[PDB]
Amino acid sequence: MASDMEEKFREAFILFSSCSDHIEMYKFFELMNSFGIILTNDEKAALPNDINMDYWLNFAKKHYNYEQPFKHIN
Repeated sequence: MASDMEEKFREAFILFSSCSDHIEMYKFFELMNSFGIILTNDEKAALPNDINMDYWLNFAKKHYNYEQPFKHIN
């Protein structure tokens, strides 16, 4: 379920941010490739300059892991 998956996102978030509920923007993209979530140019332009746990969870809800299963040659 989403909440159970949310727990994993939260734990990873804390690992990357090391502390607080906010993640550095440079440390943010590496957080997502770890789950297989890719950020498009349009989305990067749309994300708030300060990202917290909730935004990560929700953004992760949206991508989940179905962007393109077995995405090859890219």
